[PDB]
Amino acid sequence: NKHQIKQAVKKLYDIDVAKVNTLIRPDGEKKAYVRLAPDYDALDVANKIGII
Amino acid sequence: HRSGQGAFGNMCRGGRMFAPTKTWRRWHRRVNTTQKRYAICSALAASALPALVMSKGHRIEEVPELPLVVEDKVEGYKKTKEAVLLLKKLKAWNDIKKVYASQRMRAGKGKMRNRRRIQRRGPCVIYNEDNGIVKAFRNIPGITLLNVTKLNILKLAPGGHVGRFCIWTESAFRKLDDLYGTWRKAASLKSNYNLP
Amino acid sequence: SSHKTFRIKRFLAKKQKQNRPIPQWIWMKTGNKIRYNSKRRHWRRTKLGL
Amino acid sequence: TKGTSSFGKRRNKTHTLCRRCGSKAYHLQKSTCGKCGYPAKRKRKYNWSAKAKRRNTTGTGRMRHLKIVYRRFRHGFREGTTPKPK
Amino acid sequence: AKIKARDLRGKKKEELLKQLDDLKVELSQLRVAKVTGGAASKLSKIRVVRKSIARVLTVINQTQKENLRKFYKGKKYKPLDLRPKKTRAMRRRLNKHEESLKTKKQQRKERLYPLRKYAVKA
RNA sequence: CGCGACCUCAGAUCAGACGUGGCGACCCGCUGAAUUUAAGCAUAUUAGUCAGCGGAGGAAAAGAAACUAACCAGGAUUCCCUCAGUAACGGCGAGUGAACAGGGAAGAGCCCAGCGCCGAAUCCCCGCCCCGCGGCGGGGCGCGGGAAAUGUGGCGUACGGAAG
RNA sequence: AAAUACCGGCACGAGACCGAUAGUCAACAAGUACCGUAAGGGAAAGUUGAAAAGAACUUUGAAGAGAGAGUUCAAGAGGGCG
RNA sequence: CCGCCGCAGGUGCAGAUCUUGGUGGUAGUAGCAAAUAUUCAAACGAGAACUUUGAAGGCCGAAGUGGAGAAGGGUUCCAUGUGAACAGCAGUUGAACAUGGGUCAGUCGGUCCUGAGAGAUGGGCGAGCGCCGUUCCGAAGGGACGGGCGAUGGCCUCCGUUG
RNA sequence: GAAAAUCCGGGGGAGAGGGUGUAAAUCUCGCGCCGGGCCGUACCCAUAUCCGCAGCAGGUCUCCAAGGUGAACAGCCUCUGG
RNA sequence: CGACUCUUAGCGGUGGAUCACUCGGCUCGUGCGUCGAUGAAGAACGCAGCUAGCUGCGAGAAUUAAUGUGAAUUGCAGGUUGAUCAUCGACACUUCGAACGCACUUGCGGCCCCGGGUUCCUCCCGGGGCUACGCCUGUCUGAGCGUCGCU
Repeated sequence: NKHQIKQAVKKLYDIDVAKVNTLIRPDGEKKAYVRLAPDYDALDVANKIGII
Repeated sequence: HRSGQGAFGNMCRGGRMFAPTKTWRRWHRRVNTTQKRYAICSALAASALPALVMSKGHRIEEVPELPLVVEDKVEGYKKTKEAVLLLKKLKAWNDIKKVYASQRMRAGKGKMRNRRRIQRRGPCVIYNEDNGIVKAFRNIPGITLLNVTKLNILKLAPGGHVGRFCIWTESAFRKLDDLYGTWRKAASLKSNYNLP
Repeated sequence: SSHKTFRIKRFLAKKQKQNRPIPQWIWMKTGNKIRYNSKRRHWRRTKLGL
Repeated sequence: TKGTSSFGKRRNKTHTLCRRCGSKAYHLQKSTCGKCGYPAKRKRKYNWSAKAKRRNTTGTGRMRHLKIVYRRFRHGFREGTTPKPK
Repeated sequence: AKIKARDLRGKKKEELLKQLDDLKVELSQLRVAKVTGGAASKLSKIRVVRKSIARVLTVINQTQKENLRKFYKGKKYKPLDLRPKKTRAMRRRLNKHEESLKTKKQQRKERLYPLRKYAVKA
């Protein structure tokens, strides 16, 4: 659910989520556009999860 | 590809064959007991004759007597080195040596149907009682053992040709006279049988 | 159509991921007999069922 | 106009994917699988189609339970015992 | 870290779950490393973490059921998981006891007329 | 009017079990054609066969005479050889078609109801203790419950049986 | 119970059987591809060499394709190639 | 792999509008003729009648060759590379091929409702899988306002969840 | 010349509320606080993404609809777009 | 002289016959004779560092534990206190399916119990367990101007 993602992203990455938007891809896997609450820089936490 | 080809017919690709071979073919031909006996009486008879055994193809030029009857010490044997040395001294070994020369490849589809190797029929050793003669002789190529009370027509005259080189034992050779009888005395080990 | 069911969209999702060529390290194997992908499924030619 | 033109009007499906047998033979108006008969408790199989049976019998699928029953038979369906350790 | 099953079965209920929630975090870092493009040294490790999750969860799930079929051992009604699975027909059989029940009339026939070891002369 | 019995049909996410579907060569129960044959064809034949439907099992079904017989008699069932392409059936046309005896493979027998006798002497289940079994069984211990006189259990079944 | 049946199932052993248009429809990614709305219909397709040693290098060409060189008993075996 | 002696057969092909596969002559032939049309320079590039850009000339002419959808398709979308095959000339182009990318909803739909209809149960039928039937031969309601007897949470306060 | 979900107004008046107050029960009035899951969403939609074996002159449900001539959504010509 | 055409041969093509091979069939024989509400057969969809299919397996997903075995796996990387293989007894086993809460949309619940939103507090959120039909034994609860009974 959008609820299950929010409580996962909150617990995995010590952050909070403003809203979640979910689409299922043509590939069959689900993609989640996890809009963070604006008291967190997504670029500074994208570096924390370890993407570059 | 198959859409509109042709299925039913002996000539059609895919298809069945003409008159498909059935398993209720009469595979087995039964022979009369009297006729069966008068194959073995004739087969043993040609075995004694020297000319027929050489015409059959056996190297018996140097064999002692041509009903090669040996002692009952031969039925006590348990090793092939004992069985070899006997066939050297009876001078039957040149026939075993001939079987080794005849060990070659089969020609045809038999080689992919568990009939790979073909060799020649060597001397036939007929014994009364087994105390190891079969163990001692079975490993030598060409030699087929026989019990005297159970003599086979497929083994005494292989191919349908008569005069396979028979090596007898002492006790084996005397029991013949009672198995098939003589002409004044009927068989005692057969319920009703005279020689033809 | 645009209006899909989750079962049909899952069916189409599988038939996309099956419609890719062979990896070119598969033909360098020992007991290798595969030249190309025989079950490749074009969208003009073969119409996927349904 | 019974052939080439009449083919054009084909844009609404009778059958869909049946959810027992997976075949595209589940009629939508009759609501019954023309392959297996889904609403029927019993699997639709007929002895006049020997070829149709060998398509969809115990040799077709995994036998993900029935393969281990063959493995578990030939020791006598033993349970609870483990072998002696190191 | 090489993780075996020998050295986990002596460990605690609270001990295993934290080691699982360490491997889940380690695998969470490797799945990212496949997508961020590089490190073949890391990509070959993701199997070693996937199978070591399977090792710890087995040792968790084994000690669950050892304790359960120890708990229900002497009990007469036990869960359908813990009851002996054979073939269905083999569960529907008569007991080891019920097959060995003779009627009173049949026990008398065994008693008064027991089957004798005999031999006859020629 | 109420209250207790019983009988009768109800309801339960009641305590605990059980059935369903598949496989389907073989097996049992039904249902059941027309090709074809008769140089036509309708009865027949194909054929109680295919298809259809149900139910199983490691085998199934059958089975201890309401039998064969007409002998100087045999003795459950099943299967093999033979009887026998016979007796018989049949537009007495095409075709169909057993059985007993005999020789073998195997071989094994049995239980009730009824009639009666013993104080229901019988059974299922729940609580605790105690062995104990991955076929839930064994021994206790309970003004613990229930089934059952509209009949449980022991003796006993046509080869007779029971009591003294 | 036993003697009895068993073209399905799980293991096996064998053959005067077939030898890739044969033998199962299927020796191979075969009940696969493909076809039909569906019931269902239903293929074709084995062989480099002992070992990839699968042709480095140089050269003409936009490349595909060649020319020398090389590997091998053999390219007169050059990756659908005995 | 074969000679001789026996043994056995799925044992000899020109035909069957035979079966399967292969290849010819016809033949570099028929053909590539529906809806008015192309032209000039330039660019990239080995390569241009066809690509792209510009300029010109035309067409569809709002019941369109336009801008959006429903069915159906299912990645055809988009970018970048490729020029073997395919696109019945060609190709630097493409819906081809090969690598990656792309569909974000309380408010738009589905979901909800019932329509014609479909279809369990009870009942009836049926050798049987089942069929009929849908209010009919049915003990077909598991809902709420009120009252003592009690358990409960908060200073059991008096109320919530209840029996 | 559709039914149902859903929604509302009324008629009754069983009840309920507090005893001059920090009034009560009560409000379809104004604001405040929290929440709204699941699935579909790309593109083509036809002289080339559909169905007629094909980029097949066939077939295939709609919406928007400029200027001139004219009775005109006719034909002819033009703008936007192609 | 020609070109062209025909015949024969050499070589080269087109083509895949022939022969030689055979981890496949076919047939007979033998021993066994085992599916499922403890979720079968069948189906769907996932699962590999690089993977489409085939095979294998099930969110522990080309496998886990134990056992035997004793150094590999291999297309390419990469990393004996047991590599890997077989064995398989322990554990685990997504969705549909007899298919089971009601529907087949993955659409709606009902009830009990946990954890967040908390500060059991009723909505909300997540988790967990029940929630099918037919039927046997007992159990509980009420039904009947059923047959009686006593007050």
